[PDB]
Amino acid sequence: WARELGLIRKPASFMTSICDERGQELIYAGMPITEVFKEEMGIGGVLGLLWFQKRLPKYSCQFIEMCLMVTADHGPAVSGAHNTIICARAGKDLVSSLTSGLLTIGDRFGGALDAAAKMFSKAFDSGIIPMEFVNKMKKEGKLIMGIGHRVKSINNPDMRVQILKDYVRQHFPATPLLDYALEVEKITTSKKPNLILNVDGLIGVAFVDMLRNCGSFTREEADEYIDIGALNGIFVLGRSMGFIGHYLDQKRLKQGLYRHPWDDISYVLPEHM
Amino acid sequence: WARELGLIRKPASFMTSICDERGQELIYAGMPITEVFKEEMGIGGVLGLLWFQKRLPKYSCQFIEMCLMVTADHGPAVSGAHNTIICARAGKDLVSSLTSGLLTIGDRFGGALDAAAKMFSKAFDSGIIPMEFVNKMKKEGKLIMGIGHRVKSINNPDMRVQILKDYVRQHFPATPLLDYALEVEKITTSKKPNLILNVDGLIGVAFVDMLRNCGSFTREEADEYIDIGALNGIFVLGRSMGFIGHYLDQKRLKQGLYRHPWDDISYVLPEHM
Amino acid sequence: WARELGLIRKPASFMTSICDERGQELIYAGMPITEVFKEEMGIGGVLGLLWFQKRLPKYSCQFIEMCLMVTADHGPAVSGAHNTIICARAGKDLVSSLTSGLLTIGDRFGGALDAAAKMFSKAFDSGIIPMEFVNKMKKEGKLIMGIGHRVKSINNPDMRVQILKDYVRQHFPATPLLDYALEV
Amino acid sequence: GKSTTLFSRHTKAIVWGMQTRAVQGMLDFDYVCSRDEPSVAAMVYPFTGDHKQKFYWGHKEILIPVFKNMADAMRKHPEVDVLINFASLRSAYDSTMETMNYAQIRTIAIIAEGIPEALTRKLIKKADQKGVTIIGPATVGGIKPGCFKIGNTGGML
Ligand SMILES: CC(=O)SCCNC(=O)CCNC(=O)[C@H](O)C(C)(C)COP(=O)(O)OP(=O)(O)OC[C@H]1O[C@@H](n2cnc3c(N)ncnc32)[C@H](O)[C@@H]1OP(=O)(O)O
Ligand SMILES: O=C([O-])CC(=O)C(=O)O
Ligand SMILES: O=C([O-])CC(=O)C(=O)O
Ligand SMILES: O=C([O-])CC(=O)C(=O)O
Repeated sequence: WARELGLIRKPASFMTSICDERGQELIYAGMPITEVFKEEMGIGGVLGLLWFQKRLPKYSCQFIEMCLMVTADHGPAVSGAHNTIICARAGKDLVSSLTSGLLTIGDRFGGALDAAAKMFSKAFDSGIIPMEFVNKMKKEGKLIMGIGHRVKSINNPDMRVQILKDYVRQHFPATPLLDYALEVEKITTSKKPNLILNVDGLIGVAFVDMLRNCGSFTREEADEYIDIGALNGIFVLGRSMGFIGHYLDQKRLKQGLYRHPWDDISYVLPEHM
Repeated sequence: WARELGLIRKPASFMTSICDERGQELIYAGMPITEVFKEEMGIGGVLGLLWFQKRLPKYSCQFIEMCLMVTADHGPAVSGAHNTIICARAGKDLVSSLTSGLLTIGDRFGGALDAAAKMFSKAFDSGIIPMEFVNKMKKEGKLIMGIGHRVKSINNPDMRVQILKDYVRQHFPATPLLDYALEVEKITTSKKPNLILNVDGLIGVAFVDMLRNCGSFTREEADEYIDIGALNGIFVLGRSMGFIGHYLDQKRLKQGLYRHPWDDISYVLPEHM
Repeated sequence: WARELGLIRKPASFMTSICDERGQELIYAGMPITEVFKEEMGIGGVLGLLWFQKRLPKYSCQFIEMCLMVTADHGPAVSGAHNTIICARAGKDLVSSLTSGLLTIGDRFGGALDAAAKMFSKAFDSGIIPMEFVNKMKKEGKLIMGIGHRVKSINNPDMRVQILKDYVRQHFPATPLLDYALEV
Repeated sequence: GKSTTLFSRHTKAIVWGMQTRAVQGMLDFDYVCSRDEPSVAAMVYPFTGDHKQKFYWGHKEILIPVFKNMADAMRKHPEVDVLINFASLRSAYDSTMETMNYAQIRTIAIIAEGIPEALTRKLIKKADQKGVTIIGPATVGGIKPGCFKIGNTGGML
C-alpha cells in the first residue's frame, strides 16, 4: 500500500533483461510473443532474443537450429549419455537423469566447442599465420583442440561437418575465421590425414564467425559472449535433446538397476592402514 | 583379439535405440544425418527421431518447435529461473547454473504439463462428460490443473494459448481431447472468468492429442510416453533456453554474490534445546 | 567362464583405492570395518581412511569432526541455503533440494576455504614475511581472502574461530602456518 | 592557477572507494536541488572489477560505473574536475598523487583523518605546484547548496 502511493524506495536487486512476464503479453527482448510468431522466426530466433537480446537474421537463426541438430546426440558410450542412462536406469525421474547427464559436460566432455572457439579466436586476433600457429601449438606441448577425428580422414568426410560447412559457405556473408581454420586443417591433414576440423571445432569457429561477421554486434559483444560461454550453452541445449531421449528409451525398455562388474575395477587398496 | 575371431560371448548390457555413433555417419532412428538435413526437418524432427524413434509429419514437428518456443521463458521470478540466477550470480559455470535451475522443475514448478495431460487423458478415456468431470474434480477436493490464470480472463486471451490453439485447429487432423478441454474451460469460465486453459494445460492436451491423433503411433505407445514423462522433457528442454539466457545475462551484467535480507526470514527457532 | 579358467585378459579400467566391497567385510584403506569400530575412530577417522587413505591420529580426526561441525550451517540468507529452501519449497525431494543448494558452492560462496589455504600456503612457502605479504596483496589489487569479518572485530571474537584456534594450540604438535596467519 | 569557482551545477565528481551510502546521499542532494544531471560520474575501487552500481535518481534506478583503475575512469569521463578520495589514512597519499597526474582534476577532497604531516606537506607542495585545490584532510567535506555536496556533510536529507 505504501509502494502504491510511492512514498518509499526499496533497492530492487535481480536485474534482468530477457523476459517481461508482467503486462499483457510475453516480451522476450523488446518484441512481443505474437510478433515472434508472426515474423516466423525459428527456435534460433528465440535463442537470439533470449541469449543475445537481438533479432538475428534468418540465416543466423537457421544456422543456430542447424548447429543444435548436429549436437543433438552422439551415442550412449559418451560420458554424459552414460551418466543419463545410469541415472535413468536407477529409477529416477527425467529431471534427475538429464541433470546427472548434463553435469558431466565440462572441459573434457563437450569442452572442445568453447575452447576451440577461444583458441582460433586468439590465433586469428593476434595476427599469426596458420603455418606459424601450428608450430606454436606443437612447441607449447598442447594439441589444437577442435581438430582431429579418430577414423574419418580424407575423401571420407564427417558428413555433418560438410553440411554445416556448406551452409556457412553459401549463406554467411564473410568468413575470415572459417577460412583460417580451413588453412589450419589443410596443414594438419598434410601432417596426419585424420586431423580434420571436428564438428566441435567447426561449430565453434563458425559461431564466432557468425557473431563477429553478421549485423547487430558491436565487436566487443561478439567477443564477450565467447568469454562468458555461449558456446557451452549451444552444446548443452543441443545434447539435452539426446539425453531426454536416452531417459525415455531406458524407461521404455524397462531395464533394472545397473551394477558394474567386479572384473572391471582392479582394486589397488593399500595393505593395512 | 578373441572377440574378433568370435570364440567368446560377453553379455552386452546398455541397450539403446536412439543413436548409432559407429559406422560411416550418424543414424538417429534408422535414417542418416544427411537424410535428416536433406528432408529439411526441423528441431521437432530430431525430437521425433530421438525421443519417439519415428518420422513425425511436418505439422507435428512444427508444433513441437512451436510448443518449445512458448515454453522458452516466463520471467525471472519463477522458481527455477530464480535458482539459475542465484547459482550464476555465485560465480558458477553454465552447467552448474542451468543444472541448479533445472532441478527446481518438479511437481509444483512445471508439473502442470504432464499432470494436466494425464488428468485430461484419464477424464477422456473413462467416458465422463465435462459437466460431470468438473463436479467430480470439485467434490474430490483438488483443482483441475492446467486450468486457471491469474489476470487474463475473458476477451483478454493469453495470446500464446491463442497461437498454439489456432495452429492445432487448422493443422491437426482430428482434435477430440482439445475439444474436451475447450468444453471444460467453457464450464469453468462460466464459474469464474479467469479459469481458462493455461499454456501448461493446452500444450499437454494438444501433445496427447498429437500422439494419439496423428500417424505412426499404435495407441499403446501414444499412452506410454505420457506415463514415462515426455511432457516433462518438452518443458525442461524449452525452459533450458531461458535458463541459459539467464546465466549469460547475469554474467554479462557482472553482478556480485547475492545474500538474502535478514528482514525477509522471520526466524522461529526454539528457545533452548 | 573363460575368465574363471584364466585364458583371457581384459584391460580393467576404473582404478580405485578407497573401498573393497568384495570379500568378507568392508575394507576402507587397508583395515576392515570391524577394526574401524574397535579402534573407536570417529567420522574424522573415516574421512582419513576414505579421502587420504591414512590412519590419522586422534587429534587430527577430532579436529576434522570439529571443522565439520562449525561448517554445518550459517543461516538461510546465504546463497546455497537459499537455493536449498527454494528447491525444497517447490515440492522436490531431498536429493534435488540438497543438490541444487550444493551446486551454488563455488568460488564466491564457500570458495574462501581452498583459496585462503592456497594463498597462505603460497605466502609461507615462498619465504615472504607477513609485513611484505600484506603490502604485496594490497599493491596487486586483490584482497586477502579468509580475512575480514563484517561486525565482530576486537575483544568480540568470532567464538568458533576461538574454539578451533584453541584446539589447534593445545593439540597440534607444531603450528608454523597458523602463527603466520596470526601475524597477518 | 587556483580557480575561484570550485563547484557549480555542471560539476561532476569521482568517488574513490566503496562509499555507496555517501554516493546515495550525493544523488539525493542532487535530486532535491532540482539539478538535471547526477554529480557522480564514476567510482574507483582497485579491489574489484569494472561493473555498474545501482543507485537512485529520485524514483528512478540509474547505473554508476565502477572502475578498477583510475585511467579508464578518467578517459571515459573527461568532464570530471572533482575527485573525492575516501581512501584510508595509508592509501590516500598514493591515490592523491595518482589523481594529480591528470590535468582535468581541479579539486580533491581528502576525507581521511590520520595522514602523517610530512605526506600532507608533500600534497600541499604538489597542490601549489599544480594549482589543484585540496579540501582536507580530516574533513567531512564541503557543501554548496543548489550545486554540489562533498561526502557526508549535512547528513541525510
Ligand atoms: C563528528 C564527525 O563525524 S566529524 C568527521 C570528520 N573526521 C573524519 O572525517 C575522519 C574519519 N575517517 C574516515 O572516515 C575514514 O578514514 C575513511 C572514510 C577513509 C574510511 O576508511 P577505512 O574504511 O578505514 O579504510 P578502508 O575501508 O579503505 O579499509 C582499510 C584497509 O582495509 C584493507 N582491506 C579491506 N579488506 C581487506 C581484506 N579482506 N584483506 C586485507 N585487507 C583489507 C583495505 O584495502 C584498506 O587497506 P589500506 O588501508 O592500505 O588501503
Ligand atoms: O564433444 C566432445 O568433445 C565429445 C564427443 O561428443 C565425441 O565423442 O565426439
Ligand atoms: O509451469 C509452471 O507451473 C510454471 C510457469 O512457468 C508459470 O508460472 O507459468
Ligand atoms: O563460506 C562462505 O564463503 C560463505 C558463508 O558461509 C558466510 O556467509 O560466512
